[PDB]
Amino acid sequence: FGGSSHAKGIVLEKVGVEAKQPNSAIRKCVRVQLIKNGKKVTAFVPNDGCLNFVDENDEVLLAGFGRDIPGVRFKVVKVSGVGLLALWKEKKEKPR
Amino acid sequence: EAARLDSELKLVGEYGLRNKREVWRVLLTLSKIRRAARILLTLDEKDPKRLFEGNALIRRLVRIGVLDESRMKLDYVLALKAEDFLERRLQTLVYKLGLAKSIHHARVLIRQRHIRVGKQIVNVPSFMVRLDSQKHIDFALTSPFGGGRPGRVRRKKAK
Amino acid sequence: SLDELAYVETLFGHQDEILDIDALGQERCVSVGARDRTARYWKVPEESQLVFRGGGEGMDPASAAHEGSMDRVAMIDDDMFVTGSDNGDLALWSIQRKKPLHVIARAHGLEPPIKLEDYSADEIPDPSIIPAPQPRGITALRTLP
Amino acid sequence: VTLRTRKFIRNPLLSRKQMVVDILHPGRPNISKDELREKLATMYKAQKDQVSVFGLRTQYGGGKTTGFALIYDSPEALKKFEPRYRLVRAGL
Amino acid sequence: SATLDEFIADEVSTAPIAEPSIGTNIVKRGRGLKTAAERRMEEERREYEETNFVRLPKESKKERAKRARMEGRSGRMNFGGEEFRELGEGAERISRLTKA
Amino acid sequence: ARQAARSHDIKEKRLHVPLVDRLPDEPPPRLVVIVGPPGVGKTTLLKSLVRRYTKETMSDPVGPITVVTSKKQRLTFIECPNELEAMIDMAKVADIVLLMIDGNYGFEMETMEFLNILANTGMPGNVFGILTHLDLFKKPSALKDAKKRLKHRLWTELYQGAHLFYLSGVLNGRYPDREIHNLSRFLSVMKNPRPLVWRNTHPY
Amino acid sequence: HQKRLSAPSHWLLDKLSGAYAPRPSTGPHKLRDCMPLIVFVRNRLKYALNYRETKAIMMQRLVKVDGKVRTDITYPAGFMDVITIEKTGENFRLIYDTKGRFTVHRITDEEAKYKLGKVKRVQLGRGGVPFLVTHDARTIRYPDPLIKVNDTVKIDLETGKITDFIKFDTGALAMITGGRNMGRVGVITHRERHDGGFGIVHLKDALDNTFATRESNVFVIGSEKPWISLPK
Amino acid sequence: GKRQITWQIQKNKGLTPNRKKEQRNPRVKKRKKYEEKQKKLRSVKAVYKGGEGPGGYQGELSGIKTNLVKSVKL
RNA sequence: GAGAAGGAGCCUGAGAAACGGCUACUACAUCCAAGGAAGGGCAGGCGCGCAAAUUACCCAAUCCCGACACGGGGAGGUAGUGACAAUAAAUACUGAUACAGGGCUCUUUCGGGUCUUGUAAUUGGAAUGAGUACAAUUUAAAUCCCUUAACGAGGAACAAUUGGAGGGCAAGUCUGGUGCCAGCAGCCGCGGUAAUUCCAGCUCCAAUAGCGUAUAUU
Repeated sequence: FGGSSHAKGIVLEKVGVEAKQPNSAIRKCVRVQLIKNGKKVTAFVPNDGCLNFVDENDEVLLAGFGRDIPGVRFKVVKVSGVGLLALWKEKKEKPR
Repeated sequence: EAARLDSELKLVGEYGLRNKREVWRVLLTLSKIRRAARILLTLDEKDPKRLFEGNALIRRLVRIGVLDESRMKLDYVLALKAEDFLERRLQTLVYKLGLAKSIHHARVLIRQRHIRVGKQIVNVPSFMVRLDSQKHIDFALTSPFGGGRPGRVRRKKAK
Repeated sequence: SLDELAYVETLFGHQDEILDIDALGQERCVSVGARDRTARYWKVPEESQLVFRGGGEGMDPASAAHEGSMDRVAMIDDDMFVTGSDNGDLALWSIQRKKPLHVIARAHGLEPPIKLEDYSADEIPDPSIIPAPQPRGITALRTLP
Repeated sequence: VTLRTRKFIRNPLLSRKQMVVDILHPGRPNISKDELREKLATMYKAQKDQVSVFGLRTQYGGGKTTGFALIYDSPEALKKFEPRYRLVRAGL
Repeated sequence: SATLDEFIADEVSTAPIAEPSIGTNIVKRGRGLKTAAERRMEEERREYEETNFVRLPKESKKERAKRARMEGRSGRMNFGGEEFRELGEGAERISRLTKA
Repeated sequence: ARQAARSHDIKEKRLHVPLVDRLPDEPPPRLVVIVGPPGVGKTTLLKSLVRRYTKETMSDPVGPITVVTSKKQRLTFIECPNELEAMIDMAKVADIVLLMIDGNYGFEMETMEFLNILANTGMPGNVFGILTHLDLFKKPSALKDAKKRLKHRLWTELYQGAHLFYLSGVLNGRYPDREIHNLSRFLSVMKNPRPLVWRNTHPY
Repeated sequence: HQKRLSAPSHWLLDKLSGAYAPRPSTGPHKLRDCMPLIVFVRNRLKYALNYRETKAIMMQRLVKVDGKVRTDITYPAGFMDVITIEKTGENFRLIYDTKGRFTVHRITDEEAKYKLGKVKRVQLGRGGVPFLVTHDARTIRYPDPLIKVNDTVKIDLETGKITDFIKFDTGALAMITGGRNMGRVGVITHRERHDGGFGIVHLKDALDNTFATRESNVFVIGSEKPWISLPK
Repeated sequence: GKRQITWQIQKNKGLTPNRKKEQRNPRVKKRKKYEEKQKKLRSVKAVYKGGEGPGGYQGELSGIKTNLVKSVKL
């Protein structure tokens, strides 16, 4: 996207926590708002029990997607100033 | 490059090194040497630059004993390789000179500083050896193989 | 140092076991090892060496033998010395040159050829086969300073 | 425990005698330069109070230690010709 | 001319060169083996140290950065006991001296 | 090109959420939490700080001590006692937090506890650490190594590249003056409180 | 505060004396025609070790330069100044080598008592008095009348009177104290006037090498007559 | 009378997947994989392994199949 | 090369039109008892509310200035931080016994190939640096280094990671459909936390003191 590698955002209002199956990508989508423009785009989180870490209005950092809603583009690395893989290996807890 | 994989592994396994970092490093050395060999062939025969520089480099290699005292020409300077550089690598000399039963035991010995070359004890197993020095490798006096104190385990077992 | 009866220092550089050593009133050494055919002039308190390699070069030609081993040494003055190699080679040397000054072969000649009676257990002793004599070579050397 | 003093100079105009002093403790621990000044009072027939040693680098591998001993003709010559930090290291 | 200096040093000069002993020129637990030129530099350092028998500060940060910079910019590698130049303008000096 | 890439990365980090400010033109005295383990001289830091700021030795300083240090702003220094409960009080209060650490002992459990609770309820404006009672070290190598490791652990717990000052001895029974001075230097250069929704919705 | 690299090369200094070199005090000799006394004693002759060491040795009256005690540390000692040290009892003269670098001759009082000083200029002073200015910037009242420029004079150094003189002579051995061929011992064989400025001489060595040197930087030593003992 | 912290919070590993000796030293892991691969090589082709037995020859100690050709056809 | 808040004038000295001073004008701006009075530098931290290199020490050497051997020196050098790179290299070595009988490999696969391998077995050996460290040394004083006495490895420890592929499951949960299927996956099960000791620490692969991912791209 854009002109830089990562971009910032707020998460707007989660869809797909009404998702029926445990691990479907229509659970793992989330709705972010791109700050540099104000856009509404669609991003991933790599595991259900870490979507649980992304809560609404907590600073969220997104980046590309490289590899069942084919062609979502965005996934999220640092949450509120601490990395997602960090939180989900339970290294450091979440500061809001 | 599964051939790269298996070839590097066989290098380490035949000489029990530690990582492909160290193996690639010695390969880089070989690459610089064969670069020199290529250049000194690019100058044609009986040229003075060729004569003196090639005589020099061959003396360098035979001084560290990697290229044999038999064969002393730029052809074999090209023909050298990593197995030979590993042959003059140090820990191999402990194993082939019969102090450590295994290459790994030799590695441990070099760690706890029991062999020396000439005077000083050595800690780095990748200390390259020289042809002129390679037979002057033995245990130090401070090591229980060479003597000195019997060691801490003998100390505690006597305790 | 015998004065306090202690070890002070060692020196390495010899591919062979050193066979002989000579010295003088100064702080130097010379030390010959055999199969390398090599003398080493030790500069002691500075701990350096000077390497000297021999390379040995009306009779049967086969009996003439090159410098087989390197047995004896005699340091004569501060600058010259001599070596004796067991193929009968007697070689004056200088510190100032890489080369021997003067070597002579068969310094004690050849050995006596053995009998056919003990060389072969044959009722016919035939000199048609017989080994060439080896050069009767140096066992010991001495000089006065 | 053994000693040699190479390169000895009189220094008559500075009233001090300078030997490149090599001390060798094979297998012994380190040196105690004050005990060295005591010993060098005897070694060069002086008193400990007009000698002062500095330098004192032990070589690699233990044993030999190179030091620089200064023998003044008087302890007052040492006092007038000596560095401040060297004097308080001697203990004066 | 350095290659020429080594050739005339060992090959044609009927005067044997003094070699240092094996174990002395090992620098730091094996992490260094002393080459001839900087070994001579070490000898120069120690002989100056015994001239006025003064002590030195071990090489300060600026000369350290300088010589490390020359090394990082330099076409010479110290593999084992030996040094290894690359083969540009020193060899061209050999060529020019031979035409002379 | 690479200029443009780096600069848009710079603005990318220059972004955050758009929260509303709600700080009055005469803002209240912003609060410093002093917090540490028992037996740490929480009291001593308070004493030396108030002396550096007020020239007035307090032989037993307690309670909220309020001090001006620039024509704009001013602070209330307050320590925690050795209870988690008052720790959670001053935690939900705070805006800048000095955390004091014991040196040769290593970490204390209440220290890491309070670190956690401050982490959850909210990272406030600024947090700094003071590594103290350093003269309980014979060995310079030991002291420097301990400084290195506690810097690293405190960094990953707090954030990367934090602020950890050092306080060598206890001189007059007071502190080292130069160390506490440049401490005051870094803490008096001040920043606005960081917008936690609690401290921008309610009164306290 | 100049650098050891900015220090001139005819007075020697190794790589370990610190980055700076002391500047010489002003006096008879010129700045670049000077070896300071500390550079003599502790850097060339190594008799002392430190700045304060040299300082103290010169604060006590132990050394006399040209028969007179000198106390300032960086006094100009430029060329063939005699330096006595009575503790060792040895005197020193300051000459060049063939390489154009400073050299020091150990000597006793017998040759050390006099100086072969190069005449700079003769004049008629106040009261009409003839006086003489030599290379050491020494003036002499009432000299012998024959000595004009480019002559040297043997000087008593204790009364400081004239003891002899050597005339400027194409046929006399001389010494070079300047220029690109500085410090070359040979015989003046020719002289070219070049009236209009910067005249020269042609001077060959003892071993058939002739070269053109300026009469400014020339310096005679004797026809043969080695009046100062050159080291062998 | 203080309260220490443990190896855990000094090294906040937490929920890492657990590993072995063989992994933990990357010197050892290329020893064993070199051993087992060399054992794995001892399946397909034929290694030399010394001469006949020092006590002597003892037959083709593991069978002979007749009808099997192992010649590269040129 | 030009300047020491801005123009103008003056003052010492060997050397200044010092920017050292005085005077006026201008312009700020300090204390005040209201009458007065002195004065104008760099360095640092922020520069979004989110961030990353000492506020170290000495003139010990070299050098410089003075009534002057001593005094002072913003040169100089000493020390601290470091995955930005780069360098060397630990996190183990080795038997003996017992026991099990497959281990592995593949063009061509309901088919072939080759022979000692494994075991979470029981035990024996040595080896020790990292840490700890008496000192002595070093040094302006310290530190580092060199030495160096003494402690100092049995796994559950003196605890190596990051990355990907894949296998096995419930009295558990959910989405389909012409019964048993099939999927999604599943930290959740009945109980139970001082309870449970289980894939008992599963297998593969790569790089391992490091290594990933996005973006630009060559």
